[PDB]
Amino acid sequence: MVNPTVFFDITADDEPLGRVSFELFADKVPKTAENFRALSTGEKGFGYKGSSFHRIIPGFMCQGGDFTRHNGTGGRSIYGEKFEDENFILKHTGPGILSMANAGPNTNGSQFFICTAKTEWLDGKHVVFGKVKEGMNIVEAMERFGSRNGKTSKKITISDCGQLLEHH
Repeated sequence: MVNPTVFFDITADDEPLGRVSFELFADKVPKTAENFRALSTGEKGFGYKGSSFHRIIPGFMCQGGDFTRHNGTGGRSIYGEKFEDENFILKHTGPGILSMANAGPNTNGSQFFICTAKTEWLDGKHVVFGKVKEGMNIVEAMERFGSRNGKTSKKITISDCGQLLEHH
């Protein structure tokens, strides 16, 4: 199967920045890809729509996915519990990598980050499961609203999200 594609429409203080899309590596990490895909469509009645990037570190990453507590303490998977690290096949090779945030081994929920640089020191600690396809310049624009402690100077929000059913 061709890997699935998700999109996020991003706003900064409610003004549209545009659309970011991701390839999800379901051919390598199917359980991790499916959790992020389902949270992006809203088909379970909860998920990423309306949530924000609560920690943005210029030069390194944009972290989001905490749709329950909005601060790095919340979020939940589609599996009813935190789930295992599926594998570490893929590495943090450069800008655009999409990887799971976690609280240590086998604690995946819904939080994730988008790298804005190669972050090889995260290899083997976070499951890499996708990569930006379109919209890397929007992630670079997002990164500019961050700060050394991750606090954002504008609210960076997933105003809409879903799956792209065709890939062209």
